[PDB]
Amino acid sequence: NSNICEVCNKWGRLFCCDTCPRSFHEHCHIPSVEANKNPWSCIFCRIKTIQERCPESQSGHQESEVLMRQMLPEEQLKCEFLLLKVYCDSKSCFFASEPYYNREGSQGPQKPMWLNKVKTSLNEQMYTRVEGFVQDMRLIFHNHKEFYREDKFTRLGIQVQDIFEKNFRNIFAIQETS
Ligand SMILES: [Zn+2]
Ligand SMILES: [Zn+2]
Ligand SMILES: [Zn+2]
Repeated sequence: NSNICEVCNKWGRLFCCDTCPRSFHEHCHIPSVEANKNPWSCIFCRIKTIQERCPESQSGHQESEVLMRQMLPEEQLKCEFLLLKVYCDSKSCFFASEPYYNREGSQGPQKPMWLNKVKTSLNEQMYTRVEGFVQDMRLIFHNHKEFYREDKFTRLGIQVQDIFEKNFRNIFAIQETS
């Protein structure tokens, strides 16, 4: 197994996957690494299993159909994995915890949103459709772009949104387009 967390790239108290060489901090894995379970399989491995069981699941889909899906166990897992892929980028730090807004010439968003809030909402089964999760994720970056206006720091929202969107297309097998 790797000697660093797959998500934050630090050593520490690491749990090792039994079916692949990845390792995790307890609360870096999503869901949080399970108490017992021998053997244990990481989220990467669980996602690969879904694909292998249903190879047609990789055929292209329309985004509108994906968003309307109910959050049954496989869609729950896919959203947890997508969230974890965002935390894998170091730039997620800017979006992880609760923000506050006090900048001359800007007003804070009407509906603040952050990654740890989406993480809690997934854990608490607060989303009934994929659309709820995706809307809160896109709201993070939209709030950031609107608040930071012409400051170059706006770019951090474009960067981490691009990681979200590429992973969304991959994980939910969105039909490739020009
Ligand atoms: Zn970690
Ligand atoms: Zn694994
Ligand atoms: Zn099948």
